[PDB]
Amino acid sequence: GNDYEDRYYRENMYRYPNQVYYRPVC
Repeated sequence: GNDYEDRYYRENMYRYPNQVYYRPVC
């Protein structure tokens, strides 16, 4: 719907190989 939710989520790439999260995020 909204490009913020859309981009919110498209940000799921941050959910992907998150630059350190090695995925766990901690």
